[PDB]
Amino acid sequence: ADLGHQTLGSNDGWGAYSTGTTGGSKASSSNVYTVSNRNQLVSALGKETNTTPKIIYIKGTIDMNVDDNLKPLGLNDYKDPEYDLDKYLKAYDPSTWGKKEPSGTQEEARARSQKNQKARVMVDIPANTTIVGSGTNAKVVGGNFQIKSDNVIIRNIEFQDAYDYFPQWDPTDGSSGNWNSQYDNITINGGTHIWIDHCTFNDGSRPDSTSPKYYGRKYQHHDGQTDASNGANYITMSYNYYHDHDKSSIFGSSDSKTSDDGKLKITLHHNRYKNIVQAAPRVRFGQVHVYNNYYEGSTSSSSYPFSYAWGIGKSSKIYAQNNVIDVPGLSAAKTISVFSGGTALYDSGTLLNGTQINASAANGLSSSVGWTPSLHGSIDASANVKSNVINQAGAGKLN
Ligand SMILES: O=C(O)[C@H]1O[C@H](O[C@@H]2[C@H](O)[C@@H](O)[C@@H](O[C@@H]3[C@H](O)[C@@H](O)[C@@H](O[C@@H]4[C@H](O)[C@@H](O)[C@@H](O[C@@H]5[C@H](O)[C@@H](O)[C@@H](O)O[C@@H]5C(=O)O)O[C@@H]4C(=O)O)O[C@@H]3C(=O)O)O[C@@H]2C(=O)O)[C@H](O)[C@@H](O)[C@H]1O
Ligand SMILES: [Ca+2]
Ligand SMILES: [Ca+2]
Ligand SMILES: [Ca+2]
Repeated sequence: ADLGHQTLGSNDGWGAYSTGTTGGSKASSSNVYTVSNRNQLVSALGKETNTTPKIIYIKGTIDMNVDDNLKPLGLNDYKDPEYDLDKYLKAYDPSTWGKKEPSGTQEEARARSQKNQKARVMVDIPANTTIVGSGTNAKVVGGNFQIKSDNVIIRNIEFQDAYDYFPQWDPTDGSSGNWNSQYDNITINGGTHIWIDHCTFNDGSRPDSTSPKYYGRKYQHHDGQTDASNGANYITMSYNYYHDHDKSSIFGSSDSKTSDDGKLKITLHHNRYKNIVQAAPRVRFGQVHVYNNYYEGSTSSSSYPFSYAWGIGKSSKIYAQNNVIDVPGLSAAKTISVFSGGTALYDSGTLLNGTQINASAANGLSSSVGWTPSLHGSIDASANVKSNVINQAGAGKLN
């Protein structure tokens, strides 16, 4: 079968659980589409009631920041008439405004401006859908795919620059505040039975290094690459190339969403993470199998300096096997970041800078997470992970 008609293997990670992940493999002939712009993509997907099996082939580059006639849209196109960047900044400057939450005219106009862009860039994927890139050059630019449904396959696409024109100031976000944006490349919002495979996620032409600092903080236009939230469950992400990006993969969005417990069952294998700052993945609550991934970066880099790989968040149950980390000067302990509520981590075969380490013991964590994965393919020796992943991960490695 071609990539359009293939299904996730019956042993291939948490996505193969119960009914599994077939996407739109069983689609009838009038439910197979080829799309090369925003209009065609949106016609193809249709609405949430469009649940028959379907296959969607992406041909070339699809820019999501366009109008109904496909003309490029920008800041002034989305801008609420009452929004102004100068006046937003004057309004909420810590010096005069303090640490209270931004409110009043500018923030309200910013929130309306954001919903204007959102309406173009953000798109829901209906149940029983396969979306695959044709050839080696399928791209989605500015786009944020959202999956709230069941049974979706996404393969062989380069996702670039999920860029928010209206970042929000949060003075209470960390010790000196932060700017936060809304668009991921893919948001799995209560979505189930999902396979994301042979995709590439990057920040395109607008990396964070082209953004100014306001209030001494990076004016952050980006959010996640592949985030999972609100009871997302039964997901495999395999052979993806994540590079040149700050916050990659946040699984479980809130310490309060105790309902995520027993959910966020996600399998990450054979993914490349180059020049990613943090959260690869950051986990709350979930049984996440992380194996045969390769991480590479620099703590002293000028655009995307390495902070951590695995986030041990509240009640997280990460089971890590034979992952390879290449960050010069990094200690065994600093491969991960431990958050309150985080007490446990299984890891075996972890290689840091060519040396075998125990990341869990290095951090004083419990070595058992109360589960062992049964659904997985072959496990590479740590000694072959770097080669296998570099050669195989990302868009345009198949076609
Ligand atoms: O309005 C809607 O349409 C949506 O509403 C619901 O959504 C909200 C929100 O709108 C979504 O963007 C998303 O956001 C998540 C968090 O609420 C948000 O704070 C953020 O979080 C991460 C991380 O979880 C958090 O701890 C923190 O990180 C610190 C620090 O800020 C960083 O700078 C760094 O030092 O790391 C730290 C750390 O790791 O702890 O901020 C992080 C960040 O991304 O900046 O982003 C989350 C996310 O993107 O998923 O979901 C929210 C939610 O309530 O679930 C609704 O759920 C949704 O369906 C829409 O309708
Ligand atoms: Ca934040
Ligand atoms: Ca976020
Ligand atoms: Ca997100």
